[PDB]
Amino acid sequence: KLTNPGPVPVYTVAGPSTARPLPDWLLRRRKRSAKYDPENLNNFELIQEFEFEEASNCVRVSEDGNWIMSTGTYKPQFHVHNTRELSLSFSRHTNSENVTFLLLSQDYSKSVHLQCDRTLEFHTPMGCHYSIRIPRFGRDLAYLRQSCEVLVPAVGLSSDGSGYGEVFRLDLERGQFLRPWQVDVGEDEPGSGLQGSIHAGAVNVAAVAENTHGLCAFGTSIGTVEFYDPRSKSRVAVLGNQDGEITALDYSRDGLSLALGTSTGQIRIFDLRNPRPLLKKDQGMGLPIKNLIHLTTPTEERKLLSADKRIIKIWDEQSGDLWTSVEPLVDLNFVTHVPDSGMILTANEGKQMHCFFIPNLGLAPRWCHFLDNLVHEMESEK
Amino acid sequence: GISRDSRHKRSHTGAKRAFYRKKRAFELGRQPANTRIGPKRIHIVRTRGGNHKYRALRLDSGNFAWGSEGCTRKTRIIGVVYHPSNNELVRTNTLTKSAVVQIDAAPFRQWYEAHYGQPLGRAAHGKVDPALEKQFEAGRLYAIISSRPGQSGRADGYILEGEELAFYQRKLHK
Amino acid sequence: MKLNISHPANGSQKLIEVEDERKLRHFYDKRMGAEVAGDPLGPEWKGYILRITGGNDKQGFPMKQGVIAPNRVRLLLSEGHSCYRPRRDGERKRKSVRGCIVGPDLSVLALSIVKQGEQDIPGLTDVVHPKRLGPKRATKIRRFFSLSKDDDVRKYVIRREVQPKGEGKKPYTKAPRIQRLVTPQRLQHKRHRIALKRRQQEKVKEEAAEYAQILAKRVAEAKAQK
Amino acid sequence: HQKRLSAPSHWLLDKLSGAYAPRPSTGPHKLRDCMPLIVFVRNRLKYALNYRETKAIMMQRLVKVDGKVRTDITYPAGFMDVITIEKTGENFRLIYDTKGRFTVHRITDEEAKYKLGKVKRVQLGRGGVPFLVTHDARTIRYPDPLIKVNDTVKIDLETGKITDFIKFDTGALAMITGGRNMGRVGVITHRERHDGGFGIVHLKDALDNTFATRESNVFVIGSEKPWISLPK
Amino acid sequence: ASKGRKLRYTVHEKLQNFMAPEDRRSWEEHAIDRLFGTLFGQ
Amino acid sequence: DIELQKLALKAILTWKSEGIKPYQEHLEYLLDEARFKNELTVLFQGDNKILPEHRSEVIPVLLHLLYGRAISRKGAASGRHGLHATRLAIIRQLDVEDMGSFLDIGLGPLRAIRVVDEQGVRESVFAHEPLPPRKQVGLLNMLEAVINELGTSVEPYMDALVNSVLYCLVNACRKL
Amino acid sequence: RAFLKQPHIFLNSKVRRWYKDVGLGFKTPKTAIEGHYIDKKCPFTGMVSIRGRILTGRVVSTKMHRTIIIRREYLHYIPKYNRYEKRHKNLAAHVSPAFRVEEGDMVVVGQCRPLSKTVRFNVLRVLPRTGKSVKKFQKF
RNA sequence: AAAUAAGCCAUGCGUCUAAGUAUAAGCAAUUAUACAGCGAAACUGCGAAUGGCUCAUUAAAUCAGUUAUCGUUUAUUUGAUAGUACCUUACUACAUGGAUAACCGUGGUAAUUCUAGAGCUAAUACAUGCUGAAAAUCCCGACUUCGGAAGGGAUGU
RNA sequence: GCGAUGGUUCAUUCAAAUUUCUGCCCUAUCAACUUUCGACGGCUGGGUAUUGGCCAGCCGUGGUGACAACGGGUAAGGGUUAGGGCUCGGAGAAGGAGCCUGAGAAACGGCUACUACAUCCAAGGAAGGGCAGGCGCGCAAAUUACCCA
Repeated sequence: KLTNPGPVPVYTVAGPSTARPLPDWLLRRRKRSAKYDPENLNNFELIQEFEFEEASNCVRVSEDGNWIMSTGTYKPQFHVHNTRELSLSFSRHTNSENVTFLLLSQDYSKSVHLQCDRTLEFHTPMGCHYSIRIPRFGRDLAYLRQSCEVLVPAVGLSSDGSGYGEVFRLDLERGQFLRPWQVDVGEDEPGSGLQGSIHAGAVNVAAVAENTHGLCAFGTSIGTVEFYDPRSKSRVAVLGNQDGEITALDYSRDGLSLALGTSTGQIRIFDLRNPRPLLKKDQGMGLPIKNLIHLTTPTEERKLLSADKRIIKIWDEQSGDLWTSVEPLVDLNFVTHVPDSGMILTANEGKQMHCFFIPNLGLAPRWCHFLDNLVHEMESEK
Repeated sequence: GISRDSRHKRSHTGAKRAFYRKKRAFELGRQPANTRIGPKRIHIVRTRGGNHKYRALRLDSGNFAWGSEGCTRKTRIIGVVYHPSNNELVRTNTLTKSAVVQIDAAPFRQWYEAHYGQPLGRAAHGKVDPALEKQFEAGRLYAIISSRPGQSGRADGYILEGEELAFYQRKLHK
Repeated sequence: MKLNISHPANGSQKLIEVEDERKLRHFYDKRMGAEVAGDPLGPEWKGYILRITGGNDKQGFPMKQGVIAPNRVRLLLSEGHSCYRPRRDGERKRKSVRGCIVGPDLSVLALSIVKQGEQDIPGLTDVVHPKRLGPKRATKIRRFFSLSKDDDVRKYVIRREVQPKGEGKKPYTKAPRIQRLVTPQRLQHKRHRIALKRRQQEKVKEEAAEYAQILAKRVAEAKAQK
Repeated sequence: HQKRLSAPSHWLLDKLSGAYAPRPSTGPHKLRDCMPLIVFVRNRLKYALNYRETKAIMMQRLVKVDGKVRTDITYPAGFMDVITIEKTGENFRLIYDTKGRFTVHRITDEEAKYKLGKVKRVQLGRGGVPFLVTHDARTIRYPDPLIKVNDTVKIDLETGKITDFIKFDTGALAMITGGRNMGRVGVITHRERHDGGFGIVHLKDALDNTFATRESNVFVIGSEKPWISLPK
Repeated sequence: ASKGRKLRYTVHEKLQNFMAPEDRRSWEEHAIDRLFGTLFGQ
Repeated sequence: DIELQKLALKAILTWKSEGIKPYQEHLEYLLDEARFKNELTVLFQGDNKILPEHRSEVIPVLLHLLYGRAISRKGAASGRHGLHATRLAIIRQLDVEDMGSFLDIGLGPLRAIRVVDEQGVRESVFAHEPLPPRKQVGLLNMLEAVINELGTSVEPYMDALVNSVLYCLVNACRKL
Repeated sequence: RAFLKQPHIFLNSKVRRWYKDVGLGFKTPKTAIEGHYIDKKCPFTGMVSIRGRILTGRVVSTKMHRTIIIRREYLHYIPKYNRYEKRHKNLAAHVSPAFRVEEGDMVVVGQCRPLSKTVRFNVLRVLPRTGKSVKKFQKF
């Protein structure tokens, strides 16, 4: 366990030490043949085999909070960790490196992921209910719970009909692809394929709510965020022309305000009715931001920011002041938080999946109680 | 589930067939390695005959051949420019074979001013095609990948020169 | 919680019955490998500080280092871990182990005394225990007895006398057959190896020279035909 | 563990050696072109009785095959391996007969010292050196530069070097070691190319029977010059 | 035409009765349709 | 020696200066003997290039360490690919301005040498040896690599290289 | 699309063409010698090697991207009739653009490594005949 | 020498040679004491692509003849096999490392190596591996007394 | 000096994998079939030990069939030549799903999760998934034999 910042401490309790680690073969050879003096006390892991030896893609904790599903790269697989028993429940291999999954049930008993070789794979604990090829490539994955329907964005322009751009949506009770929700992306070359060209033609992020009204918000590469309403099956809004490709989309706890962000590193907190921004922040460097979620220390509200320049900044919403900043020392591809408090699980490029602990945003979760006492022992050490 | 057999497909006369036999370990095909840009992440796979092939998943540098003059140097890899097969590899920066990718130019520039001595990109045997000279003034050349990164563990290759250089510039303009 | 207390520097160990968990309250919420003072344990433990190195809770489950749960956890154990030995090669087995945290539900606490005090525990600190075997390789004998280049380890090896059967005969000595001892048999083996190398290279030389002269002879006879 | 009838018809077994037959171990000669040492010792020569007796002969250094001590019992010895037994002071040689079976030939040291081996291929090995591969899988480094494919070589067998060679020739007498006309000592009188696979030769015996055998199945033995003693 | 590129609207057999529709919406359906009218245009 | 180099670099990092502070991870991997050739092209041509503000602070430490790695005989193979390509891969990536300090640590006693005076030949210098005949060989191999990697940019360093090469040449020509 | 090339020949030098003979008593056509098309399944341009069986026959469908189908007729012996019957088969072969293609002609093919699910053959010699459509029959 | 079941019911079930590692607190000894003979335990290497069982079937796809691998992998066999030094540590280096098992002890649990703590010790197990020396080793060879060579280039896989 | 052990490459042997032409029994109350897991190419890559629509991107219009495709029926021989004899000849290890070793397995030998039985216990926990034999009416009929010689 380390501590990175001065004023408000974060705690890298599990994580890769070096930006260029050696091959694990050479590491085990030097460990079993050489003499070494490691920090036996403070260095540990908290859940068993929380690594992938190549890279990682996404982490999600269930609404029951007992299961951590995580997908990673070599022999492209997904680990399911039971978090009460602090170990691997299992790990199941797949056909290619996963893009993005969601849990459907409150447990891990139903999963779906959009997967790099243009597939959607539906997973049970029994095995794998069979895959559906989406026609065109995909970027994200969202779930309409009230009318159970998976919706994925697509890059590129459609085959026939209009040339807007498409969001592929299939219901689970009905079973078929209903109709692609048509989102304009822009103009493309008439001379190309049917998968698009290299420069543009991509819808990126789809975001919905699951306790409020739930306006299906999409976001596409010419600086455009769109809004669709369920039970209308048609467009409501087109707004937010920016310079950067929209990579962030997340509602707040109330169900009104939106936190979007662009590929240059600029975030805008919008209201759903005011065209002028409630908040703007131009931070980091020119590497594109990835993921932003709202998180409430039990009284206040604050916001995440995670960007591939190894910058994850927790901003304030009520004042806009930079509350804290973490440097994960590697590329990180996904952030999630334990829904109780405190713990940010981050899927990275490195070997080990790394998780941060904020004592000043919340407490240790209900399955690893002693983390607060370990922070206490580090406070004794300093 | 990923395999290499032909028992699932229809015949030459247009007929399907039952022909149910179990998948065997010589019809084995493993999952693809989308080799991307990053620090070195290679996993070693043992294969039939106990033979190792090196599945490289994240790569930084490889040596590239400026071979009309007689050098090859280890240079880094900036970002993939274009790929003849897919657009998603161009989008998500995947290093495959026959990928045109832009690389750094500093060791080639150093070897030019070290061997000949006339500086470049800032008598008669030192001669540079002016398109390639524009690549040197940019400090970022257009290489092409000739080695399989997935099945060797390295992304090496030769630089583009002349007709192929002009062809891939026109294809970038396309 | 009975304390299996070991002094590793002397090589001795003793199990100590401990009742009255008010005495054992300072062991609580301490991970394995942590330094706790034995001063609040007893008056005979004044000045002692010791590390806790493991334990077994009720129902006899082991305690592996690096598990943050206080209760009994269900790990998946690989080959070279503690608390599990493989029945066959390549086997990963799910075993239940107690987490690192010393709670109230323990049965034995493995402790190791790192620094003593002025008082001696009568059965623990007083008895010396030598090592079971002495060193076998010559350079470890050299680093042990700090020999120079001349002093010829073969008489500086440790020895041990045993009395065999046969109705009480003479004592008999045993000596551990030094591994890294340069004998003339070893040196002659090295010389035979490099002699095989030079014999092979000179045979390649002679066969190459005779092929050169025979090939020149054959092309001379071919051009004599032409 | 093959049966006695599934054993090939050219290393003979009678109604005596049980229903089973030993398989030859992997080695220089092939499987179906082979005589194992146990069949040579106790089923052909009958210097032994049982498997354990054959083992008690083999394990002590009393049987030498091609000039080297061969210890394991089912060692393959297919064609023209000189087999030296020193306690009996004999050297046997394996040839065929006119019907197509194995034949043994007793001889002393003067003809026991050399082996007539047919060249399988010539190549350039590592180090830029030409090397030569016979049918005994003997590779000879730096050969004579005319010894091409299908030429036979007098191997020294005390150093292993080349001593003489016989060229593939229309007019050189040859021995057949395969095919439907197997084991017929006659003279190569014609050779047809058939480029595109499987060329042939036309061959006649001493007493006028023409037949076509393949250039793989042929084996050169000498023009007249019987360099190994075919049994009289 | 080819491998997956056209949306073949076929009712999938094992994909038929996965999840029950769970309406989790904290708003009372009369204020929500009034909201979508009064965006940036109105 | 790799162990003494590691302990010396640990003492240099015990000197706690902000010029060396962002480069410590890049420094120690050069002494880790498995990652030297990859760490060289991480250091130069990387996203974390040496910043010209504190280039004046890191370069003497880095060049003494790279000099030691170019000297060391243990991990290198035989032939050219053993250690000749290592010297070439150091000198090909070094700057021509750092190359002055590189040859400064290269030439110990022959740094301030003078071969020619107002008169013809300094026989007083030439009838004396400051270096062993073992040691001049690695010097000449290194300067051959320096010149073959520099080219014209030797022009600011003419005054000492020719004195070194001429001294070794005429000591050899006296020893025939 | 990528720039087609003969895989190991250094074109961009500032200081040729590789065509091998198939052998087997054949002659390289002038288009295969100098004609600037590039095809890697061509036995004179690419690295495909012809070995094994050598077949002939008459083309059914020339109209296809460098792949022709041959109707091979033969006379099967039915023992129930004690008679000869006509049996037609369809082969596929990859076509080099070196030759001049006709319909109904008698074409020589050669066996190579598997180039597709059907394609195991390459054209080597074309005999220009006035052969007709599907009504025409000759064992060949 | 010929000798339907569905369902009930009990019983039965590796690997050592002169030639890797022996301080067994193991046996057996003496005429020059690290070891020597036999050698359980354990570490190391090999082994189990089958011996044979059950039952919804495979309709030129298997299979047979007949080709090819210039489109591929191969432990074992047997045969050949590897010219690769110097190259700024020298005011140097020159009997190479650390782990563990067996073993000795202290135990926990109802729960057999389910195992925890503490102390050892070997390798043909895992692992590093400039050096005696001013030479080495390849290709050329002028001059030539077969003399055997002045001196020229060069440094694996 | 003789061997044992080990080592790079090329052999050789033992294999394994594909692969070319011909050869199945009947039937038109089976005339259209394939493109309904791409159906035929060619280009580019991925993966494989390698070729290959085997798989992924780009486009072209195919491929088979009254000379019997396709579908349906289930009743699943070759070589050795007097003769008979003799020889050779898919799916599962309680059920799906995923993984591990090795030259060779998708071993079912192990592991993990889910499902379904079932055992010991001090009620906290912990190990495990075959054939053979008898009865199969209340009345019946061939050894639970010995050894690797």
